[PDB]
Amino acid sequence: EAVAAQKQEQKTQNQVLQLIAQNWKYFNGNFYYFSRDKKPWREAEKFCTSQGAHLASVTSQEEQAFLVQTTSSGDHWIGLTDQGTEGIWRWVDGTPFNNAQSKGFWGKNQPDNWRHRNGEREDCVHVRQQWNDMACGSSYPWVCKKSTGWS
Amino acid sequence: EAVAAQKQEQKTQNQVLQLIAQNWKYFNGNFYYFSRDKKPWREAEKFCTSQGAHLASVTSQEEQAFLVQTTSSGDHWIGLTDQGTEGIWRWVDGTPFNNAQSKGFWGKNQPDNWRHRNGEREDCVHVRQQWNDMACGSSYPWVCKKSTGWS
Amino acid sequence: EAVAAQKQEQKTQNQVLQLIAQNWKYFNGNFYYFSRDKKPWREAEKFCTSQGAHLASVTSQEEQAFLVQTTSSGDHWIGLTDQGTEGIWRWVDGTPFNNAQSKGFWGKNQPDNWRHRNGEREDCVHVRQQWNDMACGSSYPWVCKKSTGWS
Amino acid sequence: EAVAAQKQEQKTQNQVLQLIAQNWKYFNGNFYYFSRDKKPWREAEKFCTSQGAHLASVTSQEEQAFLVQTTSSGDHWIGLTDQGTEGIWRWVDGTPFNNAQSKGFWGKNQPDNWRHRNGEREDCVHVRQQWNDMACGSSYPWVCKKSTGWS
Amino acid sequence: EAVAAQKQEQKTQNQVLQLIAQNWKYFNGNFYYFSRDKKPWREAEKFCTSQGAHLASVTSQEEQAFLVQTTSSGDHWIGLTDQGTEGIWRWVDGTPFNNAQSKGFWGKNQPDNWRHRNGEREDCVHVRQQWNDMACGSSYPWVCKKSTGWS
Amino acid sequence: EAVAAQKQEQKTQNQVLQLIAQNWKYFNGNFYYFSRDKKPWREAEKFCTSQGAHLASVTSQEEQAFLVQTTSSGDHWIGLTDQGTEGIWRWVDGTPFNNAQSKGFWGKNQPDNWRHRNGEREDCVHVRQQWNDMACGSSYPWVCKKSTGWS
Ligand SMILES: [Ca+2]
Ligand SMILES: [Ca+2]
Ligand SMILES: [Ca+2]
Ligand SMILES: [Ca+2]
Ligand SMILES: [Ca+2]
Ligand SMILES: [Ca+2]
Ligand SMILES: [Ca+2]
Ligand SMILES: [Ca+2]
Ligand SMILES: [Ca+2]
Ligand SMILES: [Ca+2]
Ligand SMILES: [Ca+2]
Ligand SMILES: [Ca+2]
Repeated sequence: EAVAAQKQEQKTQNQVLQLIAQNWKYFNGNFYYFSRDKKPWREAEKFCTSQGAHLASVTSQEEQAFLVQTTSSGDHWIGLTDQGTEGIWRWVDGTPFNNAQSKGFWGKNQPDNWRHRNGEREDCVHVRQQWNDMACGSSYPWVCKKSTGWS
Repeated sequence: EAVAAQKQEQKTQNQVLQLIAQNWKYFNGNFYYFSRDKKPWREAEKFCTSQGAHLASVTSQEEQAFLVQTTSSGDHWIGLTDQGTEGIWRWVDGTPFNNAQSKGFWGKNQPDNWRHRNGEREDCVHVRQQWNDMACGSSYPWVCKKSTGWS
Repeated sequence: EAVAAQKQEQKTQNQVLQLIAQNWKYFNGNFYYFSRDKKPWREAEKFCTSQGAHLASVTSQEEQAFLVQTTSSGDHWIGLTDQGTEGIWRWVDGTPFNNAQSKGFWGKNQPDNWRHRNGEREDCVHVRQQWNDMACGSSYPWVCKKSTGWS
Repeated sequence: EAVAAQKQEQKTQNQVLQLIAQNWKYFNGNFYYFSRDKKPWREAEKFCTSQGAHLASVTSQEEQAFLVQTTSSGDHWIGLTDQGTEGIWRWVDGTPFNNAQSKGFWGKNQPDNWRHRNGEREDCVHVRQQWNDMACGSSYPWVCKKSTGWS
Repeated sequence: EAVAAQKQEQKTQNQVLQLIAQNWKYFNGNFYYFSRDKKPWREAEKFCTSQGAHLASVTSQEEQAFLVQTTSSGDHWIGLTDQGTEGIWRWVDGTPFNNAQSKGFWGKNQPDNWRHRNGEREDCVHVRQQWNDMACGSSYPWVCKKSTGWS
Repeated sequence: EAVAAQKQEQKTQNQVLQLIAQNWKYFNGNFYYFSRDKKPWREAEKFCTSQGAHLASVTSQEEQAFLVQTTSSGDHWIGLTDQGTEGIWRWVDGTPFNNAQSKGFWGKNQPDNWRHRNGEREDCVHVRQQWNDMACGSSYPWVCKKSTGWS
């Protein structure tokens, strides 16, 4: 009859306070953080990791709407990249990426892997209203994603 | 021409040095860290998060072997739990499971969800040679897993 | 001018990361791998070959110290055997050997070529603190050795 | 332009490979080596010097935890000693000590400067779980510490 | 009595079948594989290692004849290279080489260390009728060598 | 009684003989070595390490006089460098320095971080009569410093 479940849930109940108290927004199972600073892609991921998150992914399409309409009028990094090999893309969190449906989320003609002035290709993806591969060294803001068993 | 890919690599290169320099061991795409201290399940996860990792998962069975022979004669936390709801288990990183082999790796009669004296059920999993659900407040060592596009 | 090299170096520099990332230890020019599993002598060699190595040899005596103190309290296969002809021993990597120097490394009364209960002689050598010829079918751990032009 | 920094970074990037390839472990700025052999205090220091290091020091307390939990259940020399004059201790690397701190790391009643059977006092410090001054001629293992501008 | 030598021989007897079944040719103690594809020097070596071999060496001169007349009208990598230091050559398998009988095996004016159009020197050796150092990035076929106690 | 302190002192007494026998000069607690050859900054440091020393530092100003008048009419490396980040200087031995101090020891307009012809900045310091940051690849002589509990 000694139910310490109150304490267990209390611990989770507290964890989400720290998140929303730091302006993490909840959406369909995950917590998302839209950054206020702008940093490179690698530097952006080091942040999401420090906060136990990764650069957001897209398991669905309505998820992209949440981002886009939250980042409409804004370029925000995400967790896609084809560094290791120029051909294959892959999410940094672990999600395998359904190349099939991943179409439409790219710009009308994208990815292009454009050659930038400072001798860089494009191996990192950001979002304004559809994805665009970009030079990773460029300092954009970003969005982290975090999973929870909380609803 | 002017290819900073040398600079791009060099950076990833460096990232892996920091890992193995802190005794992260590589195995089939991911890096694993076997802790030297012992802490509760959440405290163990707060650590793996701090290092941009999560408590190891099992996408395969040969993966579990790697753990076992590195954790043989040792109980190590992992990222499984049926906390949110007592029935459903789920990995903390995101990996879906449930046959999904998800079997044989448990003890001969496990999980049992035993009722501990002070004063909790069992909602966290560790490994000695096969999984066992355990009271989360208990301070065991753990194993983190980290993804890379490096091989 | 245009000096790749780096790309060269970069390439060699990467090769050693994969090794130590898989827990290969460096010693006086060579890389050594001390196994975590236990397998027969041939199965141990099939592994060392797959990883571009062979079961360690002894060009020197200080080398044996490195092994012994790394495998102290442990029986580890090595690349010696007199299978082809029961009299002559020979290293599997290619190194020619001199029983002259190879003496002292054997037990006080060794090799013995003992007859085991199963119809095997002893044609394979392992180490605890000094060599002992052993039945090859027996599943001991092992040590591989790998050469490099890296220091 | 023509920037050899790569080459400069490649040089350092190589230096750390040589270290971890020989089982130097990184911790909060420094590299630490936990020996596999056991030797006297001076002989232990002659080694750390040969490898451009000195017998580990303790600028902090979290450092001692790193040592202790890597040497837990193990006696390891360190770079403290009161030879020159029996009263004052001093680190061999150069680090100044004698804080109101530096206490608590000792046994319940330590240092004692015990008189050993082979006419030796105790002028050297080792660690099992807290410091103890010891006869320097005694052959313990040791830990070296090395500094770097690498993180 | 119970003589498992039949099984021991059968295993060796089987090992050579897999080799010649894959077109490994025997010569004076060793097995040699002449590749059907063409790959760089490093890519070529990863193959020979995977197959428990190394890029062929020359312990003798009649060995070179076997290679040359098996590859007459063909450029084949071999296990020589002066990568580590531009001056010293060394075999990748381990064989030390007198570097005094080595003369005669080189082209009439070789090695030259020619500067190629792409920013590479020549640090790898192939054979047409006598050795020539070559740019390692160049995609030639190759020959592996494997040792055995079989005759 | 049986006081092996004679043997203990004799060992230290021997260490200093080896030093001055190799022309190490004593000054206010430390031993200094002024090299007879000239080598790069890194090559110079590898030496001081081999001799259980590091490139000299300056805890005081009267110390600098000893160096300057011992190296007057001579450029000698020291253990300062602003590698890692172009801004911060730091001693290679470990000494934190009186950045508030450390002025006056530099040239009238120094450091300058001049851009050298072979694409190098200046990240290493030598001394003629006052400090000057210099290209590390340049081969100057040097001075090592060594600590002792001997006076
Ligand atoms: Ca790309
Ligand atoms: Ca683009
Ligand atoms: Ca449960
Ligand atoms: Ca249980
Ligand atoms: Ca035998
Ligand atoms: Ca035997
Ligand atoms: Ca004392
Ligand atoms: Ca004592
Ligand atoms: Ca060459
Ligand atoms: Ca040529
Ligand atoms: Ca500088
Ligand atoms: Ca200057």
